[PDB]
Amino acid sequence: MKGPAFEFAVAMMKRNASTVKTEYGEFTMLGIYDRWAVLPRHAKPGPTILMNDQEVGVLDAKELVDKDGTNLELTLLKLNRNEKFRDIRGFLAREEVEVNEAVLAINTSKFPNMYIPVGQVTDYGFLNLGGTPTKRMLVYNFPTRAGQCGGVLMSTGKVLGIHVGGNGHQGFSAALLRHYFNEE
Amino acid sequence: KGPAFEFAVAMMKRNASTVKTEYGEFTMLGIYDRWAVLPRHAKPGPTILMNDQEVGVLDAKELVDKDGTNLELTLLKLNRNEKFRDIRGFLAREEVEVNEAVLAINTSKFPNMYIPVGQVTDYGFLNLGGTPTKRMLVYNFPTRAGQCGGVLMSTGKVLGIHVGGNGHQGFSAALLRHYFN
Ligand SMILES: *[C@@H](CC(=O)OCC)[C@H](C[C@@H]1CCNC1=O)NC(=O)[C@@H](CC(=O)[C@@H](NC(=O)c1cc(C)on1)C(C)C)Cc1ccc(F)cc1
Ligand SMILES: *[C@@H](CC(=O)OCC)[C@H](C[C@@H]1CCNC1=O)NC(=O)[C@@H](CC(=O)[C@@H](NC(=O)c1cc(C)on1)C(C)C)Cc1ccc(F)cc1
Ligand SMILES: [Cl-]
Ligand SMILES: [Mg+2]
Ligand SMILES: [Mg+2]
Repeated sequence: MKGPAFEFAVAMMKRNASTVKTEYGEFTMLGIYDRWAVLPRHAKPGPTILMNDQEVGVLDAKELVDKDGTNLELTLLKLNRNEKFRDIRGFLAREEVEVNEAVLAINTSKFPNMYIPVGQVTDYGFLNLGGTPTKRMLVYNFPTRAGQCGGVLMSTGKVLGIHVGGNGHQGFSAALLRHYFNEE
Repeated sequence: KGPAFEFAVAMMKRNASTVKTEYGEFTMLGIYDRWAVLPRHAKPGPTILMNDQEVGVLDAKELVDKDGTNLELTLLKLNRNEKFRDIRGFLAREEVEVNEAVLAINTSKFPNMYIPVGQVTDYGFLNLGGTPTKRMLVYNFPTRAGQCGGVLMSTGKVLGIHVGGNGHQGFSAALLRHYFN
């Protein structure tokens, strides 16, 4: 609900977010640093994506799992483009973030530049999501809709995670942690 | 953009509802007492569905200027016991222009969504949906069906109500203080 959180969110989406289509559907994508970006794992990007209606090559993809192989529901993508993202790694936490007030930001054809005050975010942990055991889920209560996956969950100076699932009035993000961007 | 969003979220929580008529689903802003506003195109009947509940309409006034020109707003007096928080002090005497506005929507398609639409210009006259219409405010963003009744706001100001557009251009009817007496 906070002004500064929305101010932060809008600036973040303007600088680093895009609309991406894969063979599996349309998503919000967040650039992280250099040419590295993130999508929900179920976006299932191939060797070419559509980024703001433009064909972009994918040079590497990394589907994130924990040390025991459990799904984290995020895929990191290295893009064949010459433009670089603003390095936003400093806005990513070392561990799953909780906040009193978060904003979920969506950038797709269905929801072009929409911001939703989702209220409190709780570190929920384990969830069987779409039939897949998944960890490091953040939960929040708002009226969820199809097409919001990839939405960026934020608060002032904080990128918490990426929207990946939900049902009815409950939404879940995969926590977006800083160490995910280290080879190890 | 921050202060505009903060003002907008509080306004919607307190004064906005979702309304269904034969002509679709709308965001509806309550103004004071039992008086609310809808786009004229909503064409409310003697009853409306407000947050999924049947609510009687006691009076409906389709606003026109002194020469009968469409303003694209209908004021409705609702048969409800609850009074709206009085927000008339946030309404200007004339059409407002700002560098940064937020458009706020609350429907089943767009439940509690806020859009940074940037600059708002007093465009004036427009032939909208075939009807000559005045006091149009214009802003540039990717417009969508189901956003009518959306509340256009800036820091400490309610500017207008979304009534139309096409492609990447949206229009609000200016919400002027004198409309409410
Ligand atoms: C986003 C995907 C999308 O629409 O992109 C365009 C192709 C979508 C968002 C949810 C739909 C309804 N509300 C949402 O927030 N995500 C999905 O559809 C994932 C699957 C789910 O969310 C399931 N939900 C649950 O399992 C669930 C469990 C609980 C307690 O709450 N929800 C569906 C039954 C809706 C996609 C997905 C994610 C991860 C996977 F391993 C497989 C599939
Ligand atoms: C909201 C009402 C609704 O029922 O949802 C759509 C079915 C809707 C919003 C616009 C739809 C697309 N973009 C929008 O912002 N409003 C309308 O559909 C009105 C009609 C229009 O907006 C027309 N647009 C124009 O005439 C126009 C002209 C210019 C320069 O830019 N746009 C349509 C061609 C989209 C409803 C309306 C208003 C007044 C009337 F007299 C009749 C109908
Ligand atoms: Cl009545
Ligand atoms: Mg193909
Ligand atoms: Mg400007």
